[PDB]
Amino acid sequence: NINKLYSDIDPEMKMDWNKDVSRSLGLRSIKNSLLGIITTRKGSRPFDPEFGCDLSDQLFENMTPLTADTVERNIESAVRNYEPRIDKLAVNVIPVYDDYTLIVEIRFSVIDNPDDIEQIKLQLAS
Amino acid sequence: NKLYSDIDPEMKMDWNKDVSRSLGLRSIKNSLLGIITTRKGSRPFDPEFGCDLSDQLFENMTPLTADTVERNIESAVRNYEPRIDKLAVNVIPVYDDYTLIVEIRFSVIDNPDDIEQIKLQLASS
Repeated sequence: NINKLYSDIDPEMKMDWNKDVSRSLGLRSIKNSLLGIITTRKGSRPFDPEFGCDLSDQLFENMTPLTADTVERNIESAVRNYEPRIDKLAVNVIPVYDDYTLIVEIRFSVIDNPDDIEQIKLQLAS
Repeated sequence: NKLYSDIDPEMKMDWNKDVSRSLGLRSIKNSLLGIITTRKGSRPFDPEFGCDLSDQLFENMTPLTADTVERNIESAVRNYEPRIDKLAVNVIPVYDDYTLIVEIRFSVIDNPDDIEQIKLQLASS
């Protein structure tokens, strides 16, 4: 019926088959959370008018060498406010003037594994 | 005047933990809304992200739609919000509007006793 498993004595032979699954699920949910934070217009969500980022169309139509830094601070504060699972955080915005776009490069670490640097890279328009 | 209660480990208090828990709950509810209102397959970096809530789903609404949507939402939440412990999704159809009442009761991993909830209306595009 069943071949019995000798688990009466089992110290260092302990296995955890959920480590990589729960860690990689955590990372996936964090990246999707980041995308939702960045792509939601701040003030558009009535249950939380503070949620999201301020990325108006004038910010893309009138691009200056300060746009990158202001968008960097905006995104950084939004992520600190709405994704507490991120430990180390660094946002770099590249203004692509010829097509009026912004490259958002987010390098971060997860609270559980603050050593590994994960990264996402998006391109925003209007 | 001496308030040395923090000296004993049993009498140790941190009055900022409830604040951090509140901020975490707000971020969880916002993540939930993101998951519920994103069409599954529409996100290129993760085609598994979101829910199956289509114009066909809202237009061809039957008394089985509720259970279908409850299961779909439960699966999306289990797959994309691991901070949620206990989870119950109750969907009530509004046929004359082609809309859905979605109630989500859940607990947070850090303290699984307290039951939180959101309640939202969903419609087609």
